[PDB]
Amino acid sequence: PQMDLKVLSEYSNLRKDLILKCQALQIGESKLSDILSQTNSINSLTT
Amino acid sequence: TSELEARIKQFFITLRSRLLRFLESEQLSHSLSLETLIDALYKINDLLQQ
Repeated sequence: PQMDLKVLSEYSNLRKDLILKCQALQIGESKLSDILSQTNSINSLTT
Repeated sequence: TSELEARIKQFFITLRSRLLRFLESEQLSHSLSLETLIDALYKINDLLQQ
């Protein structure tokens, strides 16, 4: 969930940071799969 | 009895203080802090950064 209020702000900032981390992780995984399919097609054409 | 009244009053002091320091020991082992959680989230941030 989400929430000495300075450490509360630091916790919410770290929570937003980790949310951005897993978001970018999913985006990079899907984009890496797309790039791998593209270069597999390119390698098939060159071979 | 006046020398006895001080001992029985200090006995109830040393009982409830040892009781409540036991109660906060079992409770905080079943609760969470705002420091170890941030340390674990720092570790998780390092792992996801890697």
